[PDB]
Amino acid sequence: VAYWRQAGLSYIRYSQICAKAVRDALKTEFKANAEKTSGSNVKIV
Amino acid sequence: QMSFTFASPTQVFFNGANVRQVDVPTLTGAFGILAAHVPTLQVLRPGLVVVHAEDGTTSKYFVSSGSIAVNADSSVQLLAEEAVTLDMLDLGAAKANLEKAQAELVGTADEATRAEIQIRIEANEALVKALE
Amino acid sequence: NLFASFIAPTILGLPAAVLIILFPPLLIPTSKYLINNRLITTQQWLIKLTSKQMMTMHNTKGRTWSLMLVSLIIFIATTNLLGLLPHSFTPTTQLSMNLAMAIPLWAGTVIMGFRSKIKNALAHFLPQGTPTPLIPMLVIIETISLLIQPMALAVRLTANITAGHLLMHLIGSATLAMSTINLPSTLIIFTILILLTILEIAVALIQAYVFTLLVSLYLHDNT
Amino acid sequence: DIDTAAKFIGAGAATVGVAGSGAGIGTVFGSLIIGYARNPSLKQQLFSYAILGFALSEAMGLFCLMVAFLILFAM
Amino acid sequence: DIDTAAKFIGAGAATVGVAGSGAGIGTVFGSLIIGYARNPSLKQQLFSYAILGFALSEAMGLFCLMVAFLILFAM
Amino acid sequence: DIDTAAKFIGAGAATVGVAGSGAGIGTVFGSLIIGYARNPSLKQQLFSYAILGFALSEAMGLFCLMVAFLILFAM
Amino acid sequence: DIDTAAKFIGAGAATVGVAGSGAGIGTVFGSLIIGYARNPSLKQQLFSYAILGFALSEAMGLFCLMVAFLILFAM
Amino acid sequence: DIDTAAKFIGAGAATVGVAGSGAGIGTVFGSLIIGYARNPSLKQQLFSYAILGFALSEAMGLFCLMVAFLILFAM
Amino acid sequence: DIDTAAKFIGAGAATVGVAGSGAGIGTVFGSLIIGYARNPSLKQQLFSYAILGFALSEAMGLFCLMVAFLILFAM
Amino acid sequence: DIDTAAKFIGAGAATVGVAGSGAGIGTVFGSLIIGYARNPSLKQQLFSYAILGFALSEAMGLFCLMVAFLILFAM
Amino acid sequence: DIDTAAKFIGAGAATVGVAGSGAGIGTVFGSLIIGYARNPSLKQQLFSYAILGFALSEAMGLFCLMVAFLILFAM
Amino acid sequence: LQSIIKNIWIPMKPYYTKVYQEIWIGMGLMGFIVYKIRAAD
Amino acid sequence: FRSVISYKTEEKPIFSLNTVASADSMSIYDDIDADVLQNYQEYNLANIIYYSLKE
Repeated sequence: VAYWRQAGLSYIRYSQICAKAVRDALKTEFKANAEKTSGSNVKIV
Repeated sequence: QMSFTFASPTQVFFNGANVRQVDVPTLTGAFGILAAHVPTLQVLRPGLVVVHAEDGTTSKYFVSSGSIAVNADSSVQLLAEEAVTLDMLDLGAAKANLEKAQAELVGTADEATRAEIQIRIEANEALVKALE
Repeated sequence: NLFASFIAPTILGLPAAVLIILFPPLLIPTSKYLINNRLITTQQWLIKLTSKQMMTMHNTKGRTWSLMLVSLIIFIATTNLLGLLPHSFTPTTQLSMNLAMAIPLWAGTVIMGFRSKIKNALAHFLPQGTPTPLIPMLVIIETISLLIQPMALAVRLTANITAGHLLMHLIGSATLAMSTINLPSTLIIFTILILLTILEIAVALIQAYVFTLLVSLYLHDNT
Repeated sequence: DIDTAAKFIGAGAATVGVAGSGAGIGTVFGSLIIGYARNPSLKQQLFSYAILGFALSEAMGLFCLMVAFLILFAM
Repeated sequence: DIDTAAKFIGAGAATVGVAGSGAGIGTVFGSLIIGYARNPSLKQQLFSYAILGFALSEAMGLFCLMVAFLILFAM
Repeated sequence: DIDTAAKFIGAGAATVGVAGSGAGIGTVFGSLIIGYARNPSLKQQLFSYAILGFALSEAMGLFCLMVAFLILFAM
Repeated sequence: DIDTAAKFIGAGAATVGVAGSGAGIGTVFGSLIIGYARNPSLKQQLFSYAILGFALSEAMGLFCLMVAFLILFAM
Repeated sequence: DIDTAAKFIGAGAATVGVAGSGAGIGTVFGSLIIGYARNPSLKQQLFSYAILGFALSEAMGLFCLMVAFLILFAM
Repeated sequence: DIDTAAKFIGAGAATVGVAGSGAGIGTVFGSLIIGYARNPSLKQQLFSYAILGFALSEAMGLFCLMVAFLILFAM
Repeated sequence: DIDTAAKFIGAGAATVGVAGSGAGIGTVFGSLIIGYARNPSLKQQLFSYAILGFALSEAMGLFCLMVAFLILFAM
Repeated sequence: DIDTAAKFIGAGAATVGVAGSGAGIGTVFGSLIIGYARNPSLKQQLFSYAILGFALSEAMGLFCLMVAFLILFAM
Repeated sequence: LQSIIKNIWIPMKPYYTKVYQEIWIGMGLMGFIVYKIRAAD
Repeated sequence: FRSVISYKTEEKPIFSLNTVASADSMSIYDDIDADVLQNYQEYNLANIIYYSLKE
């Protein structure tokens, strides 16, 4: 039981933050195309 | 004997390939997988992933999160959410963002938000450590 | 007879031990220069490495001792290492000296933990989740443990460096008595002596890092 | 004298009881390495448990050095 | 006397039985570190099991200090 | 007497066999902590196995206190 | 007599060999708890292995109580 | 006689070396339980390793019962 | 003679040092079972490490049987 | 003399207490291997814990060599 | 002579301290098997830790063979 | 009294007056311990 | 999606934690507790939603 689980997170969230920070550390040659292919546009109703 | 499968939401690095060994950064500590390995299933944390082809050559990637599943028929399925080769990353942005998150951690006060800071902290620390 | 290498050496009636203890510092030259020779280059690097490995865990109050601890590990490691030289007198094999290194530093630490911190200091005498029926027995435990910390410090150094030197000396004597007998066995015992010397080199450095790390951990416990 | 002689064997034997703490302390600081490698975020809470285990372990070890010196000198 | 002398060896020997609790206590508070690193939410229930194990372990250890003092003084 | 004297050393030595149960009991209630941290839903079935192991372990420990008292008093 | 006296020390010493089974039995029924917490569906097959280990362990323990009584009475 | 007497202490002491196999056998058949609970499909290959470990362990245990009887009877 | 008698106790005592290899060998071939159940494809490389551990362990065990026979016959 | 003789047995017995550190040190540097194989990124922090455990373990081991030499020479 | 006789028992007893390294070495090269089965890519770094543990373990073992020969010949 | 308290007392005064205060208190506790040791000897 | 002309309405299951944990055939899996099955189930809830969205 990791710490963020005690905090109340979920592996969907842990994975978003992690996949995000790995996208920022990308060099700018790849940072744009990799933020496009992995962005979110859905909206809850 | 091992049929590997390393993929990402948009890229298939391997598919049924016959490799000899695979190193993965599981949330319960790393471990390397060979043929006939005991069946297991785990979820990953930020870290390297090294693949040893039968010819003794080693490919290195970097996965951010995902899931691993070694199976009874020696078939591995490694599905990473964001898989990048090592050379697509830079050390400066890694160290820079590590400081900003460390700065926000000492500044934060709420439990949940602090965990998200820490999650991004360990995200970067594994970045700088894996890079160089 | 056997413990001749541990008797306080005297030259021409003068206490030559005062020279041997003053010597190890003579192997650490210093320079106002910004880029300097190979010896001070590596040494300046190690002292940085050690200080980073020891002082990192400390708060702002603890890191004030960073001169003493790095100077303590550099002196013990150099004395132990020099001691492995033939016919040398290793002043860390002496219980006197090692007591005079462990008694002050352990005492200096617990005192600064008792001047301030006195309510946390007395509270460290009881772990947090300790149950009620087990409270009274667990306080007489630690006060005896705390009292043998300096004794453990000096003895762990003198008894480990003495036993190491005596052992090398015994096996060495065996090779001598074996010189006039079967030659391959002499080679085997000599090979044992070689591997033992390597262990004594690893123990010399570890015992220095151990003595210092334990003084450090005492310091962190009271800062 | 047979009493002064037996005090050496009795004090020597009771010291063997320290071998129990030499092994018990190795297990505590061995499990701290394993336990910390799995959940390194609990480092401060794990170490708190190691010292408690180290103290209680060495406690039984000094009870032997107690009798070892209770026989050698106090008798 | 041969009786006063043998009491020192007998009381010294029975103290070696404390070495069993020095090792048994190290295993309990070693497994508590490992067991708590895996499921830290059970901290209060795990510790309850450590004290029970610590008590039962040291119980066999004091039975030796029992005989060690039953021979040295009570005989 | 040499017999009354040797009874103290013999009863003292046989008590060292209790050190085996001091360590064996620590392993049982150490593995119960590890085993329960994994599958806490089996708490009642695991504990059932600990008591069985605790009993069988201490059984060998009391066989030593048996001989320790069989020599000291029954002979 | 020096023979009747030495029989007490010799039979007392050989009993310390039971301490090995006190610890070996604790490991078996300790690993049964850990092994059963992981795969509780093998409960019947695991227990079969515990008894085999318990028997073979205590076997070496009774070989000591063998000599302990072979010396005390059969000689 | 001092020789017939010392043979009892010497044969009694060498039997304590069996305590090493009482513990070593418990570890083998303890790790077999853990190792089989993880990969029960290797049951036949694991057991093959347990017997090899059991034999080599008890081998050192009988070398002690060797000397224990080499002293008691063969001398 | 007191020398011929003490040689039996001294050779008997030094044999207890074999108990260390009885336990050390059980751990090696116990960890081989656990280590092979996890990565059975390394069977040949693991076994290579077991024999190395078995040899180095039993090495310390025969150093005791060395002294046990160095005292019993060579002196 | 019976005193000069008993000093050899007493100093010899107290040395057996070093066997506890031979085993405790093996557990520390054994758990360092296991703990480092799981989280190799903590190598520097794990090793820091091994040395602390190695020192505290061998500490109890030298307390025995203390008494072993306190009896052999200082008395 | 009582001195030449006691030297055999004292040197025989101090050899039992080697049993600690027989067990400590088995744990190191046992954990190397387990630790290498989990992360075989660290084989060279793990083995580096095994030799360090093997050396430090056997170090305490030779300190006993030190006293064993310090008493038998050097005294 | 020149270049001595200039090279020895100035650089260590930050240490000999506030850092090592508890060390000297311990060093006396040591001298008292070795004195009581060499007295009963 | 089967071809430019042919598609078929398929359907895939979604298992809760208690289904995967209490399965008899999940005993052969290793280092599994009710925490690694929670993270794995959650990530396979986003893996089957994404797979659907691409089909």
